[PDB]
Amino acid sequence: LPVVRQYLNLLLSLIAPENELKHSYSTRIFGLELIQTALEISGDRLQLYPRLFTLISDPIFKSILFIIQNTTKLSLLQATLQLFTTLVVILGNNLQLQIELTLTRIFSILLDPSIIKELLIEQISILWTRSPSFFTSTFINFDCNLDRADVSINFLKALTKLALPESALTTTESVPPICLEGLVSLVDDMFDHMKDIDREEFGEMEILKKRDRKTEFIECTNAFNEKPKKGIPMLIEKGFIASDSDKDIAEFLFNNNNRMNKKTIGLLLCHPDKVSLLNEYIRLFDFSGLRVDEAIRILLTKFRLPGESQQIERIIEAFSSAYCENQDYDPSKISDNAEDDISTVQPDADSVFILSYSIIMLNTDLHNPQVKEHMSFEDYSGNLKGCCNHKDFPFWYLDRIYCSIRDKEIVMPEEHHGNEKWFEDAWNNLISSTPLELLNFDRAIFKQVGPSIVSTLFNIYVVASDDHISTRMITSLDKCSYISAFFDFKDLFNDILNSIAKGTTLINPMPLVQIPVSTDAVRFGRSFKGQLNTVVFFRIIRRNKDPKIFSKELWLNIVNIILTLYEDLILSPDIFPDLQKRLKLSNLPKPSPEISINKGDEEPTEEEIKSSKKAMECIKSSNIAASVFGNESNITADLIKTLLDSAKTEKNADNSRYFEAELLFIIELTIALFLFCKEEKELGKFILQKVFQLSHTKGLTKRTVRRMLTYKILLISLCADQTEYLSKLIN
Amino acid sequence: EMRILMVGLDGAGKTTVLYKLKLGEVITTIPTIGFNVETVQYKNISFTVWDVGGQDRIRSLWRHYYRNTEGVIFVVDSNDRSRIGEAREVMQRMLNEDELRNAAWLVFANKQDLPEAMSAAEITEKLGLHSIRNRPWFIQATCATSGEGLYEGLEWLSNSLKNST
Amino acid sequence: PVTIIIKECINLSTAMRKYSKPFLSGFIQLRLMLNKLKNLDNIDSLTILQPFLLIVSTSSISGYITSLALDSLQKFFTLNIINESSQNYIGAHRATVNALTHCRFDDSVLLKVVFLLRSIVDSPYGDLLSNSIIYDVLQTILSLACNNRRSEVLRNAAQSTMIAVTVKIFSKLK
Repeated sequence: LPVVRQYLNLLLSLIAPENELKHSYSTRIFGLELIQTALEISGDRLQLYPRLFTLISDPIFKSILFIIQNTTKLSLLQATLQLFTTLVVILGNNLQLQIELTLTRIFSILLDPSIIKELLIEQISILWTRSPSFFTSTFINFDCNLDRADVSINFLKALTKLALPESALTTTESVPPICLEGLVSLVDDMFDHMKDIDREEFGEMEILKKRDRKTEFIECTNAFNEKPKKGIPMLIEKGFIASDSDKDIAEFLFNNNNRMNKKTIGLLLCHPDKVSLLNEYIRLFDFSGLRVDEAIRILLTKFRLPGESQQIERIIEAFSSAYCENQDYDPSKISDNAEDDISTVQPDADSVFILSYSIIMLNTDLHNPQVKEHMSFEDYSGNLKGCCNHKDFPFWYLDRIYCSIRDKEIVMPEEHHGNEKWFEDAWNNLISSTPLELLNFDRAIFKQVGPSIVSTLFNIYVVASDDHISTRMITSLDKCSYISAFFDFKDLFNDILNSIAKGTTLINPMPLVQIPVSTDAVRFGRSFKGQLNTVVFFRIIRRNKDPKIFSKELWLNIVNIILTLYEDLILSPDIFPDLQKRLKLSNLPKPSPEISINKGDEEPTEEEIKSSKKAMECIKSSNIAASVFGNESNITADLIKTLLDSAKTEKNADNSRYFEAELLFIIELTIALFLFCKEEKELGKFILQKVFQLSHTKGLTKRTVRRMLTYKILLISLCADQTEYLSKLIN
Repeated sequence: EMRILMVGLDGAGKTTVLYKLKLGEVITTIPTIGFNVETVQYKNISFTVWDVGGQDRIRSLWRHYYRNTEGVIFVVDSNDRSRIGEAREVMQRMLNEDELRNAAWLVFANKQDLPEAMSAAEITEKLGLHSIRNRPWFIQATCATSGEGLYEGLEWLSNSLKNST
Repeated sequence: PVTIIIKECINLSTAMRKYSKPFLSGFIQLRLMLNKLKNLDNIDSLTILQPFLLIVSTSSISGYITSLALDSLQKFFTLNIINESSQNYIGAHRATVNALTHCRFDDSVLLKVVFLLRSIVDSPYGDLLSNSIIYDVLQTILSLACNNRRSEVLRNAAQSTMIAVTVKIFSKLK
């Protein structure tokens, strides 16, 4: 069993980035495959053993992240990503900090050549391609808890940014389809969890409470880095901090530095008013049994230093008063010839104040890129003449300080990322820190992403031309509409239906001719996109349960579509022949066409009529009358008002053919929709006023007026106590 | 390639002014931690500005850097009448060391916009520049946002340096 | 368990796409068929191996892809994903060793296949092969050993694995 430990140490030496020159890429590929096939056999059982899990947690992920960062060879990256995907799949539960760092960084490089991005997309698709459940699981592990940065929402936003063909300029063609597969699988899977749960039954668990608490944290941090004074009081009002005491403020600031902006802490902390906050925050750090350079490193790794000098003087004066009392004093064991002894140095608070300023002096003078005149060791050693109770310092001591600063900087790693030499400290910083219920997680998952995905899909639906991809897009959009309708998300659902109604190409030459033919009819028939758009747009209409979701412009698009369909003599107006039979009246007067030819004049040639016949068959198969009006739910006062508003009051030259016909058609609809309407006390006055004002339009032939009078008596029968309108009719 | 120090009390004004000076072209990533170290160009001159804190113990550490240095700058706020007593102590303290015979001294009376800003002559009277001799000094007024005659101050520095060298 | 399957198909598919610039259709069929399910116990194990069989059996393809496929089969029998609990495992192993005996597709792939034959026949699952398949196995390793044109080190590989399968065969007279 120790041999396993030694073996994984050897593979650490193989894979690690320090041993780059002394190994070939073939050997690194082999080592990658070795740990990859070793993980698969006893994957979860590595959790129990602590030392091996530590070996697989901190250093080997440093190796895997270094390799995916600065690799150009394709076979090497092909081997590298495999181990990472398997480790996410098996051991993703425990070491999730490294997974979050890897996903944020890989998505950062992803959204900046083409072949490396293609391989990265194809390999990272492993995670969602196992099953849809992982895409939910990452929500309830990464984004739910406040400690860790957001992953899943950034995952969807980046992925749907990549799914556009617009990335084809900056990426090869193999990326868009495999990118789209993940979103298609997600939306298809979300339809599966719909049938069991009733719509009205669903409408919170402790897990989502963290998500509710998290959203104010981002705004609080934005306000805090905007300016310091406005941040803390709202935060304390929210109650994240225990109280307004400086002890609790320090308790916040020491623990969760990663959430906050370092420059904000650097600016706030040096304020001359909050010296008590300085003292309280300084106590939290530990310096026991460490050298001075490690003490300043521990000081400055947690927060950025402020630029201007007197603030550094204040901060190091705050440091010294606590660091002097932190270390126990033993004057007996003072010595000079001793080497590598921490206890030999016991400096007075002013002495260590001067020394602490001295390492900052060294770093700024030597390693600042601007300063041309580097420092020298001899003059630096002489600079501290008599600064420990008026005495000199050990030679080996200051020699080690100079060597340490020469070998490595003093600077926080998070801002200065991307450099080859700097990933060691950046990686080491992080690890020092360490059926009804299922649906409830997904509301927020839609609430941040719902527009963007739809927009991306519609962009593809505008750009694509193949039949298979278009119909796959259409059915996925139908399932997305189902998800929006069931989840009671209104504006989103309105967005899908409005974009569909714009895409169907029926909502705005050659006049009408006998099988009618028209510009709209030929445009419908010849185009496959709108042909398939209409059938989904009226399949979604049938299944709607709650009619409250529809907006005003959606209803306007519906009446525009049904009117324009009826304009060209496509749809027969007998939506409600039962109403006619009960009222015992004949069918409507169909609108006349311009010319009627039975079977150089512009006869529609035989090559033009087939589009009209195809449109005829499609609209007949759509079953429009049974769709919009046949279902009981869609009948609402909004439909009545929008439909009866959309009648054509004036008679221009062009619209002479269908004026009286459409005028009768609108009211013939509104009688049936009034009759199935449950309440009639309020809307009755509206329909009566509009119909009677519409009856006073001039120029109508006597046939339609005889037809129009028949509706009025039935209206007055149905509606209540409108004596003035009945008197007007009688008079 | 010359060095100039700068001394003051209000960090925000000094930092904003220092960011205001350096614009010939800005192509950089991030500065190192510690003291502000900035560059400023001018026709036939280039200068580097460091920062300095004022107190007895650490000013010994600043001594050797004065071997190549020849200039000094200040920033003094307008409506900060309370803390002039703290400022003028530092001003007198900087004169204490006797190796600074070739130390060019300036002032940038930042925020000369508010109505209570003391006059430049009254700024001289309060700072106490009359009762000293045997060195070169200059005083000037500038604004953080609008700006006023800062380039004239740099021209004065350049002309003084060419008079010296 | 199912992750490793479509992992291997992802690897071989991207290798095929890189090398090319009839098998990919069934390969994507395998991908889509194995995407949905959770565990292999529902379905038979002949079809999951069948695209690998089709690539390794025919000789029109160069050594890179067939080497990758043979390494895939090595991973398959090393991880023991095709367990005896899975349906029709006897038929899957029989088809594997039937197709593998045709040494057609420079010398790396020969050692890969003969190592695979060693790992199959030595394992207990190799007891389920039929007499015709194992006779054909012995025929092809004999053809490998007899040759002089081939590299001698490959000949010693054939010599050792022939000794092994002979021991396994002649242990059965009890």
